[PDB]
Amino acid sequence: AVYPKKTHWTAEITPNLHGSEVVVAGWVAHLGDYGRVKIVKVSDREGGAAVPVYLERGKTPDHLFKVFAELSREDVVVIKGIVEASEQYGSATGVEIFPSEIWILNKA
Amino acid sequence: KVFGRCELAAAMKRHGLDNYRGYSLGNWVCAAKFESNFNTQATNRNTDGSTDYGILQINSRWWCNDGRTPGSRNLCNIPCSALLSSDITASVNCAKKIVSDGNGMNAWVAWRNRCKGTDVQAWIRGCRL
Repeated sequence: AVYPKKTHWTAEITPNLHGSEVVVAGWVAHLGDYGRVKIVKVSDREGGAAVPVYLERGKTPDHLFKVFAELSREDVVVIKGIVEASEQYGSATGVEIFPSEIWILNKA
Repeated sequence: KVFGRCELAAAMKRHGLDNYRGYSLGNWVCAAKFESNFNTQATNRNTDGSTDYGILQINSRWWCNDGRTPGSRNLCNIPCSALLSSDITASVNCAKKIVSDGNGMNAWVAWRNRCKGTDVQAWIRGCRL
């Protein structure tokens, strides 16, 4: 019931938030399904950050994989999860979010 | 086929993986070790109806076609059976598409869990490349 309030803009998600729970809200900038790893990148500013939210079999609750499957590029989502400081491909930004909740506000 | 470590390193190097998307060759060798134990015939069925195939455990939902996974996209345009042979060409061609998808080698859970942040170049030590 009722999506939680955004605590941070995607640009504010930095390695110094490591271990903190955050809520980000914005649109699906990118989807990657590699089997055991699925990654949804969320942006909330044009030309902005695209924070990767990582789903990993064995780690992420199963029910969130069912929600990932309903996702499309440009859907508006709200995601609650824990920040993890870690090297990203092609970015100096260095963060991912391990999700505990994924809400789909609406389906662009 | 079960590859030797140096033997797989040389074959990956001939296939252009050293520094492919900025990933040095030991990354690829370390990934194969933890994904397949260097066994080209490795096949692992997941609870979600997809299966992972070959030396780099490529998944049947998006990447190869095994004819039995719902929502199959076949982005590498290859049947999954091609990924089980003694020769790594097909697995490599498909891994290059996966590593270019926009998340680098974070697409392989065993690379995240066992390779990332470790001495990856140790995987090619003593190999005559």
